[PDB]
Amino acid sequence: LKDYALEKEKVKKFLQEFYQDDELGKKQFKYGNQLVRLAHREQVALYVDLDDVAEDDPELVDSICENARRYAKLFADAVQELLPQYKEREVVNKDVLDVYIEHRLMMEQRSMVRSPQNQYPAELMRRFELYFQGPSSNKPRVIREVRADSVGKLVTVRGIVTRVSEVKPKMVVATYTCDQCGAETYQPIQSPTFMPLIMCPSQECQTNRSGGRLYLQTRGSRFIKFQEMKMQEHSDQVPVGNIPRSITVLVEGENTRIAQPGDHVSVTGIFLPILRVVQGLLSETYLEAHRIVKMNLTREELRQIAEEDFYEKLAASIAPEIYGHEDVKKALLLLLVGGVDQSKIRGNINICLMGDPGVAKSQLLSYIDRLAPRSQYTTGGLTAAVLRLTLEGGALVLADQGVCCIDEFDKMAEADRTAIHEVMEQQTISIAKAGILTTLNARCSILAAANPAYGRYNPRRSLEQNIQLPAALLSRFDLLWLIQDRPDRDNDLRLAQHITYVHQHSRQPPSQFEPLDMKLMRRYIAMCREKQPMVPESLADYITAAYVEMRREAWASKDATYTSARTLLAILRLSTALARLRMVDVVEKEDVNEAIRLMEMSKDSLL
Amino acid sequence: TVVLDDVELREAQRDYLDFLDDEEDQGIYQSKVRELISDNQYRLIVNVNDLRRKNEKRANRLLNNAFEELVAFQRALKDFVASIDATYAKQYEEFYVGLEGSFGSKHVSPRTLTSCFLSCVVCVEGIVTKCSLVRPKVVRSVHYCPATKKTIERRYSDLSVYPTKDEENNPLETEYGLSVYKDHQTITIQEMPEKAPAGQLPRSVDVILDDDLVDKAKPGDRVQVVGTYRCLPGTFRTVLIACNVKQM
Amino acid sequence: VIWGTDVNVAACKENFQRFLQRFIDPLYMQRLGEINVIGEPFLNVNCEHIKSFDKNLYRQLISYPQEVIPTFDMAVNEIFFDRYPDSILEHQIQVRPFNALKTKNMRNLNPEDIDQLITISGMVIRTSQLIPEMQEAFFQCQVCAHTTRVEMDRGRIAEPSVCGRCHTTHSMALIHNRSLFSDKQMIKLQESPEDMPAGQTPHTVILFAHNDLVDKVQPGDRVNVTGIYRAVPIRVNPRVSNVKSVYKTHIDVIHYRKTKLFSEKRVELLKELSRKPDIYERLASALAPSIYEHEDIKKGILLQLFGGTRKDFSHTGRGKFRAEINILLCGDPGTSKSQLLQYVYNLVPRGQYTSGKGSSAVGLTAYVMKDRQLVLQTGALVLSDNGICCIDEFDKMNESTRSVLHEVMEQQTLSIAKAGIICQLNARTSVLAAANPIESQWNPKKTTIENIQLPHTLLSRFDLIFLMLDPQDEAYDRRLAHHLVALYYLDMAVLKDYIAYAHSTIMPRLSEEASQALIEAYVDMRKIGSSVSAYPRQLESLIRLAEAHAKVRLSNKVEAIDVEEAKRLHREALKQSATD
Amino acid sequence: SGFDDPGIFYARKSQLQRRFKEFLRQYRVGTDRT
Amino acid sequence: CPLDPYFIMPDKCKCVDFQTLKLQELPDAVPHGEMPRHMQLYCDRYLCDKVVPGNRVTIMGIYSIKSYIRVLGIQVDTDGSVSPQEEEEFRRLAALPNVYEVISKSIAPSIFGGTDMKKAIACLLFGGSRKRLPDGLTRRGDINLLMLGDPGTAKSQLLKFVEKCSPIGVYTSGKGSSAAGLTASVMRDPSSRNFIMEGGAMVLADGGVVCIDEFDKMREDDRVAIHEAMEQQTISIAKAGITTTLNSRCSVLAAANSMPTILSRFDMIFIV
Ligand SMILES: Nc1ncnc2c1ncn2[C@@H]1O[C@H](COP(=O)(O)OP(=O)(O)OP(=O)(O)O)[C@@H](O)[C@H]1O
Ligand SMILES: Nc1ncnc2c1ncn2[C@@H]1O[C@H](COP(=O)(O)OP(=O)(O)OP(=O)(O)O)[C@@H](O)[C@H]1O
Ligand SMILES: [Zn+2]
Ligand SMILES: [Zn+2]
Ligand SMILES: [Zn+2]
Repeated sequence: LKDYALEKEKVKKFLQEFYQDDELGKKQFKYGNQLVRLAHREQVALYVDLDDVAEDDPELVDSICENARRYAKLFADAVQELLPQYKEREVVNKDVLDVYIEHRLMMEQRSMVRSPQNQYPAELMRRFELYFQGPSSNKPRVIREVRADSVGKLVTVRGIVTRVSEVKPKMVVATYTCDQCGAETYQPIQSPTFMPLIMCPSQECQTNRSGGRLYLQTRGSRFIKFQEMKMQEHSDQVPVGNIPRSITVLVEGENTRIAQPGDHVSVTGIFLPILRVVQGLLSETYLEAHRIVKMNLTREELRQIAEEDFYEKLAASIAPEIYGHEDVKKALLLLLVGGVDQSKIRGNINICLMGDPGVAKSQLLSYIDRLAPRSQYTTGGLTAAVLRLTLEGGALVLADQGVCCIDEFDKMAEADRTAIHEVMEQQTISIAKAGILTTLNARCSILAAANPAYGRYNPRRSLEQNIQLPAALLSRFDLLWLIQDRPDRDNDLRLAQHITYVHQHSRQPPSQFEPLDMKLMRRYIAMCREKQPMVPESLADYITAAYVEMRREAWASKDATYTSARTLLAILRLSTALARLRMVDVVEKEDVNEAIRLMEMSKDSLL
Repeated sequence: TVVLDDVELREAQRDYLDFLDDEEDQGIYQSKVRELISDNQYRLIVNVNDLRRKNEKRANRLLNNAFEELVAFQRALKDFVASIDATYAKQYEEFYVGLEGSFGSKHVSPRTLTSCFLSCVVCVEGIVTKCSLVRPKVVRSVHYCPATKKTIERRYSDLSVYPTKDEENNPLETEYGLSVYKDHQTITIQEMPEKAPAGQLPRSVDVILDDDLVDKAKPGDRVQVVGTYRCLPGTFRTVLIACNVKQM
Repeated sequence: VIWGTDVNVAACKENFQRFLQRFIDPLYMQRLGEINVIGEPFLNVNCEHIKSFDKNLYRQLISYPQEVIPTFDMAVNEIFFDRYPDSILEHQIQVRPFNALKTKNMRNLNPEDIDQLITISGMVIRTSQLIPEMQEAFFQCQVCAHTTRVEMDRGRIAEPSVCGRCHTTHSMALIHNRSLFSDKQMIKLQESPEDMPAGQTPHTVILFAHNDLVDKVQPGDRVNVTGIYRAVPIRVNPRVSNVKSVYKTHIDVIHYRKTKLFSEKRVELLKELSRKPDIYERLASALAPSIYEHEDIKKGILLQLFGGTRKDFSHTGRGKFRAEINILLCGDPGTSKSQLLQYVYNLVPRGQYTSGKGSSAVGLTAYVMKDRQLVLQTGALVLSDNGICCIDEFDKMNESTRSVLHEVMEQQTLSIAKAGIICQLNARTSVLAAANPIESQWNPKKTTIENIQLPHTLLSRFDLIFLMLDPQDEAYDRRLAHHLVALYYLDMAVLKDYIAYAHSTIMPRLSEEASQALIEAYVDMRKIGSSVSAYPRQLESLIRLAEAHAKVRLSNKVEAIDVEEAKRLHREALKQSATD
Repeated sequence: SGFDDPGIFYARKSQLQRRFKEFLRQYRVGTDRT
Repeated sequence: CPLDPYFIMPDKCKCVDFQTLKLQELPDAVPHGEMPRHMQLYCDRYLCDKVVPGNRVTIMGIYSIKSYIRVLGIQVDTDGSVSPQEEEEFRRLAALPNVYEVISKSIAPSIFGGTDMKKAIACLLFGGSRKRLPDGLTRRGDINLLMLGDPGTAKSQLLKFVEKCSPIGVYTSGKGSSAAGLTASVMRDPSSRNFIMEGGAMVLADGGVVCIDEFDKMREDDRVAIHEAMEQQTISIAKAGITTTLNSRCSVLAAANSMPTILSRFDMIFIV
């Protein structure tokens, strides 16, 4: 329906004649200058903005998007054609490949019509990589939305890298030499596997019939960097009833090494099939990578924020169906906002929950995971692994400054207990399947949940007498809250009344402040992440005064209450977290006092 | 296995229409087809050298490649006639192209018409000796199937063979009016007897005429024919398909 | 030139032969005499010499190493046929170039460098037996015993499938021992971890010593390997000829270099600040700035960083001396012990971090494991053969582990009876052990053995036992908090270079001042203990500490101040551990 | 992605062809005078 | 890949000109009293069509078997084609005054009943002169004799003798039964179903002598052709308008017993 030669000239015109006013309004042929760099071997990857083509030909952009692979080859060959024009210098023969290319060109020039076979592949006249970048108009597409309809097209998506293979050299063009005629033979490769050539199709051996047997030559052949990865749907993309879905992505050439597992990246590239036969052939799909980017209200809303009971109202909104435990609900809110990480400081707020089974514990985590903008749920895989040959990140990695809710925490494997210890220590996960301590940046807050063994908690039995965890690890947690099934006939009756209402209404009883929509909550959280409140040194005097006071109480306590500098630092995290809730960039004495109150209540929970 | 677009044929078909689009230029070919419309014939005559002037490359392609290039040209002709008049174009199933002018090496004689010119246009000159009767030749036979209430076609073109039963073995009754037939005649040319060495054997070349070209020749006529020299299915008999005949 | 290259056989050989005879630091012709006298026909070359002599030939060399090296051999052999024209050698001279391109970030390697010579620094992790690789297979007919051979059929061996004498069907079976073989020891080596910028994913590569340079390097050796980068296909199945489009890449080693510092400014700068009178105090306080109110502990670990001078007691028949210092920090949980180990391990070069539990990922031991090559996986102690192993929770350890720690502390080596054979893996590490009191806190009036429950022998092997406790002093809590909140809102690099240079260059030797001072200190301690008295192990600790303290001052000789401070810290450790 | 096949690109008979080629074009007849 | 059947596509099937010929051993080179052999000649490119039957030629080609020759070069005896001792004897022979009588007597002593017919046969063998007129036309140098009368007389032996004596002596009959016969013939070879031109005895004996038994019994088409043949030494075969002409400059010795218009054109005649 359209002559590619005609399209070839338009892009060549566009490349040679598109410019944009650079810094200080410098009229510059952006691609032309890159072409000058390319001819000098100063560039290899040539990323192409499609919006520049949209600047003068949006019709061409849609045609490009309608079949991205075709226009990629057109753009590549156009660059191959225009390179001698922008060539001005003969740079040094970078690597064997340039001089081998030059030697190949010399022999070709030493040759007049020529058969199509007796000519070098265009993909061997390379060492410039070409890619596109998706237009701003074409919005990023959810993975689940991308289906067989959109194959053969360029699209932009966003997700989380579950895993990346190591960089390896993928062959581009196999090169061989005839046994007898000594002629060079080429073989571009498309599929991930192929059969090596045997007999040379060169004219001389063809005529001579001398049994010229091709033998491959790695120096002759051309390779490219190549790694394999599987992105995953972002948490927000997946509805609550669904689960994330993976997409294999093939990164190659310069694009490699640009991502790690857990990176919330955005990829633009071509969605194409790979054949690793009922009513047609069935074939696995993948997304050939082109560009990779590692990503990061109304006035009445502000009036609501100005309310002194705002954070209290927000706390009530955290699992309102869960009657009681409002102080805990506040503590969960602090975890969701987290700290500041001023400079660094460990802004993560790891909270551990212990108590008898049947106390909303499991249900609380689920609400937090639903509320959390990015989260993981596990029971105890958790840590990374080296599958057989790819780094597969565990749910701890997939948190990545989200929250890794961990039910059944007491029954975790002791190896994992050591692993999370490192996470709370350095916010990193070191794993060695083959004795190779590969370290991954597992920044995240850990929300643990456990129960005492042998049924309900026994106050007569000390802490860690009813629970089988290292007491040191419990100290690592920013907060540790205990829940006890005290039979309180009135309060138990109040809970029973709450349950019956829910049965008779499928809703909690009408609270003082109604719970808010989770989206609104997350918007407030995102606004809170914007803030990084500071600690004035005047507050330090009162903070230290409070700290030594409670430390004295610990010395007074017959049982050591885990008071240490860890306890002070956690109090700092809570106070600045409260300052984020206030939308005030200075921590208040009120914020400090409330954090101490929660600290005291957590200690009082140990009663 | 169904062709979608031919860029070369697209361009070639376009270029012929551009060549036939003789309006800004001297208007000779526009006047010709207008005369062709008035005269009711369906075979334009064309000087090859003017085509060389407007496009040497296309003219070279035409002489070297006959069957494909003419088909594009006929397409351009039919559209061009449709442009000037749709209904007159619709009267005729097809239109034809007549070549003329100087043919440099392709202008040969039956003695010199070697096999090297196969699938090349040739402008033969000689004397007609054998003539065959006019016969109507079917090209597009149209059939109706009352069992299936279905109408089918079958072209023959260059290509028991006559279809009479549905694949379900239902009877097929032909549709004579719908089908396409064309008069068809065969003649034989020889070198002019005065300029013909006695030592050499006779070199007689067959010729195929169709449509209005059928009766434009008799035995003992000194005629120049321009056509496409083609083999035949089987050591293969070889014949010349006339594109235009003129009696010098 | 050979196709696709700029390589002339004669000119490259002549230029190389010119480089051999003509050189400015001529040493090549001298070691040729060493090879002629010794008869070892391998003439190793620093490629940087070729770079200095001729960068183009060096560039030409690296571009086509497999092709240029035979020219280099022909150059040297004819030189050997010129210099010492008559001699006897089991094979003519070879060359093993090295030290050419320090693109040693193996994590940063590209397909552009395929079949290009490179050198990289790394620690060999796993090795294997030399693979007997077939190169010519003798064959014998089952029917008529037809003797025949097939020679180097491109890795695989082409089966005859038909006899040659009786010409029956496939009856010629290979004869194994009659076949020809070569040695190819496979070696798996890890990228030098200190050299890596991030270290988030340490890199490993396979290496091969083909018929030469085989078994010369054992596991754990941090060396520079020089050889040709190489990549090959892998068949999708052994039976089918299809291959992957990706090539697994390895190295065919050519030379192993077993392994000045910085520039003049740094040696000038560290020597300048070494002259400061309070460099010992400043360096101690500068060490681990996030710590507060800890100076005796900082000084002791600082002396462990510098360590005592290496001492060769081979002539005395006394065995190797524990030149390294081992310090056990015992204190209540939450007293910054873990931070101290992490800070030192992060700061220290070629050090290791582990925990007393067997659940530690690295593992403090070495042992065999099958893929199914029963190959030895090393341990952190063996890995830190010259570095420092920061061991956390040393109190919580297995008795089998505790026996190993006693052995290496007694010997600075580890004996492992792998399969049946025994290997003594040297471990001259500095052990920074950290232990916590049993129960919630340290019970006062209970000895370290009571409150940590370890053998008296093993804990006695620790030259220093630093006891730290969190006092119940609200003023200390107040000052500590103000220090922390102050931190809430000298760089390590200069200190690291100071210690490395002191290790590299300065080797303190005893002075009779130090000798008499140490003897006076011990007998005074003996007299104090005459009424846990003094022991000659305490003298050895005082000996080692004075060496370290002298090394701190860069005096290059042990002075009385080294003895005096060493005795002071030794008494401080006694005072910290004093109980009676 | 395997859906397209790239085309392979690139006594002694060619020596004999060269011998004819040099013979036909380079064969000289006559003499210096002629 | 349908199985063995395949469809040829004539559009791309390039071809070249094609022609088959039959070459016979020379009458000089055949052994005495033996039939000359025949060989198929294959000429395809410009080499093809350069020749017509009846030309004395020398070919260069490739011996081949399916049994035939693939031709690669042709030389045609456009004009011309001897020890000094043989000449000297011939010079001596002409020096003999009675060479006429020696030739006349010496030719046919085996047969009996010859008187001055021997002399006529001699002069026929020498033949006259194939003169070129000043106008450029040519006159038949041949001389033709007719023998009429007794078949009992052994003139067949005389025909057998003289044809053996002649440098190019072809002996056949008016009922010779050859497909060409005495003169040319165009016939569709049904094996290939294509017209194959074939030369007759007259054209075969070009420049020589033809002995014709039962000359009265010539074929009808042969009777037509012999008119121009004796009168012009040329067989003209017509294909509609163009008519090829084959050269037969051969003397004719005819035998018969009892068409009459041809007898006017004979140079000489005698009764048995
Ligand atoms: N304080 C509470 N307020 C409201 N509902 C509660 C409360 N405690 C428990 N429930 C209800 O208890 C029901 C069943 O127990 P639940 O799922 O909370 O157990 P759990 O605490 O997660 O136990 P475990 O950790 O032992 O599995 C849940 O449907 C939850 O609604
Ligand atoms: N004297 C001190 N000076 C400075 N910081 C201190 C001091 N004592 C404790 N801290 C701080 O207290 C926290 C102790 O954390 P860390 O995990 O290192 O303790 P630890 O005593 O080694 O613990 P454990 O024995 O339980 O593993 C760190 O913030 C450390 O900085
Ligand atoms: Zn070949
Ligand atoms: Zn045998
Ligand atoms: Zn088929």
